[PDB]
Amino acid sequence: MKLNISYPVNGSQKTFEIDDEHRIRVFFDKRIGQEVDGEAVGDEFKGYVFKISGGNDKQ
Amino acid sequence: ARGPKKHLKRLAAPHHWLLDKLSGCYAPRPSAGPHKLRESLPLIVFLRNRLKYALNGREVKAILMQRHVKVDGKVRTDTTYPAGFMDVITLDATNENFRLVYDVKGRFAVHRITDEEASYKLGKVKKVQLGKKGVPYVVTHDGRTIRYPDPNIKVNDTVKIDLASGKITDFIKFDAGKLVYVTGGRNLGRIGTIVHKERHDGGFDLVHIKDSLDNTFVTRLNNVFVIGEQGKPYISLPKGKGIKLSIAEERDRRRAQQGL
Amino acid sequence: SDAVTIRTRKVISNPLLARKQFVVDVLHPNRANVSKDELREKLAEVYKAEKDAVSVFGFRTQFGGGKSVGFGLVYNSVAEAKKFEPTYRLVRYGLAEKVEKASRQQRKQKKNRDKKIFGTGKRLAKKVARRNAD
RNA sequence: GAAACUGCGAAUGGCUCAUUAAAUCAGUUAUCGUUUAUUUGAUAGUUCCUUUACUACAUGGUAUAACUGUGGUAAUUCUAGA
RNA sequence: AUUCAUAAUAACUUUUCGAAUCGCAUGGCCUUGUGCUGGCGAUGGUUCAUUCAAAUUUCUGCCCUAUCAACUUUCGAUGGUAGGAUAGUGGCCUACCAUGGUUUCAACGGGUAACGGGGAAUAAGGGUUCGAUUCCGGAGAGGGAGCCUGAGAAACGGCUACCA
Ligand SMILES: [Mg+2]
Ligand SMILES: [Mg+2]
Ligand SMILES: [Mg+2]
Ligand SMILES: [Mg+2]
Ligand SMILES: [Mg+2]
Ligand SMILES: [Mg+2]
Ligand SMILES: [Mg+2]
Ligand SMILES: [Mg+2]
Ligand SMILES: [Mg+2]
Ligand SMILES: [Mg+2]
Ligand SMILES: [Mg+2]
Ligand SMILES: [Mg+2]
Ligand SMILES: [Mg+2]
Ligand SMILES: [Mg+2]
Ligand SMILES: [Mg+2]
Ligand SMILES: [Mg+2]
Ligand SMILES: [Mg+2]
Ligand SMILES: [Mg+2]
Ligand SMILES: [Mg+2]
Ligand SMILES: [Mg+2]
Ligand SMILES: [Mg+2]
Repeated sequence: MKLNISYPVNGSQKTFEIDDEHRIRVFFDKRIGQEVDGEAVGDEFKGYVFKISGGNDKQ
Repeated sequence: ARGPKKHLKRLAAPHHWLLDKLSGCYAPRPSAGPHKLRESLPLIVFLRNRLKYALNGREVKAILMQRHVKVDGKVRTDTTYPAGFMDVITLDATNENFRLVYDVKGRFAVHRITDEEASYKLGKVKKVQLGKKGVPYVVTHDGRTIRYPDPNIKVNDTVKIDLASGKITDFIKFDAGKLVYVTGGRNLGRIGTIVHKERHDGGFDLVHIKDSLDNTFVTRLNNVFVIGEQGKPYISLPKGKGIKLSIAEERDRRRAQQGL
Repeated sequence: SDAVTIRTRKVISNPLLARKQFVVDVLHPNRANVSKDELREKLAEVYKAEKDAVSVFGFRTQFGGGKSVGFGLVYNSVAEAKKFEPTYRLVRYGLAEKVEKASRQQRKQKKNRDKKIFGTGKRLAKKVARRNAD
């Protein structure tokens, strides 16, 4: 799925495409608001914490 | 039907306006105001259908938005503003003053009045109540409220009103034998004194009226507007002086003035 | 071209619209109705105000030939005509340009298309430009 | 001066005659039985506080559209995160 | 005609309103503070009045029908008390209580290829027949119900649900 990541300290944004259901799997059952550590998703994201804010499904 | 109605089908217009049958479909609908819908004369009507100053309705807005016309002292810029009986219409340019007052056929007559008389008016007091904080007020037929009237002033008396100021400057009691203008009914327009009042507790006093031709008729109280003394009116009357002639008498007048 | 004769009846000096207004009653023997340009060109040289502040219309010519009756206006200035005259009239004369536009229902259709958009639009141009990849 | 916010209007108008037989409607009443945007005319010296070490009145608070920018869906006057 | 308008006392209130707004002009005044004053009119604001309304409402007046004679209270029918609800009266609704209400002067029921009225057609008169339809009133937006906004809608070129 596609990730829509914003750094709201810099008011920046850019999207990331994650394939591999194993890396994707970290977000499952996590809600909106819940925090998510980064390394799981990518080795770039190590250190980073993500807040889940929303998104869109297919359709 | 869901809300305030906002149009007026020509034909449902009051007749004393003398609008034509065709040429259109609607008549102007009198805005809310000092005078009731059906006993009013919208500015549009006066500026175009009587005075012939405008040809269009479009030119009535044009005349008005330059603040040419002013009613009862104040300017007024509503095309269909409800002018009414006793009100005073003024054109500063053209140096012209008017009072709205009835025919003998029940219509609003074009009546030129002098610049001084053009600065006051008469009001039938319609109710006199004690208002909040103990202040007594009167209310006149054109919906003015006037605080602190004369204690002697009661309902049905007429009242002389400054205009330049809000205040009353004189009043006339509803008595046996006082000049009366009839405002409603068939005898709309007739003028004459008062012979006596029928009482009828619980609905519609009757006022027996005689004019200066020893002719007599009756109306509901409601329709009687005191305006002075036998002789002394407190405003100028239109030519005819509210006397009403038979169709014969009117025929003979009109065919007496015949030789060019 | 046969004397004619322009008569003006029922006349009202109308300050609150800056003009004199009147009936125009034209006798025209042996001349089938006179025309409006002639009537402003002439009435000008009567009411001392010059053509392009004289307005004229109404006008149907009488049954059986001879006469036409219309209506006339003469403004105190050309500044005043150009502002108190109906704009189609100024067009007839040559004092205003017929700024013609889209069909009345072409306009309506543009209004209704425009209702489908919320905001300026150009946001929607770029976003819909991305589509050209999916 | 686009967009957008705010205000007002969209309850008028136009159409039709399915329902409806004491209903509607007409003429005539009543409100000492109520609501009433608007128009018009009136109408407001009082707001704080155990009432000297005193309160923003020379005027107090953010949170949002439009917008910028990152997006989703075959698809609508769909709309999400920043 | 009133327990009316208006006022007075004791308190009450998740305290209503009592201008943190906008446009033109820039002027007076002396103790010289950018002091203190100050013009015309916009928009707003509480209460009362007025105007445009609305909602109920009194009296009388509808076509055919007895092969419709009794009808009304199931699960309000008719009245009384109190409340609740409403903008407000009222069985409008609820609780208690009573047994009332309409009818051959045709109730009740059925039919209507019935919206009502201003009116139309037919010309001795008396009548007979018609009015979906230019104006007034009412009702509806495929059918039913519900409701949001709002002064005003049970709104349909508004929403919600079910049915088609
Ligand atoms: Mg109007
Ligand atoms: Mg009464
Ligand atoms: Mg258009
Ligand atoms: Mg737009
Ligand atoms: Mg309608
Ligand atoms: Mg907040
Ligand atoms: Mg009281
Ligand atoms: Mg100064
Ligand atoms: Mg049978
Ligand atoms: Mg009861
Ligand atoms: Mg019983
Ligand atoms: Mg019978
Ligand atoms: Mg039917
Ligand atoms: Mg019928
Ligand atoms: Mg009909
Ligand atoms: Mg039918
Ligand atoms: Mg409806
Ligand atoms: Mg259909
Ligand atoms: Mg059913
Ligand atoms: Mg509906
Ligand atoms: Mg509609």
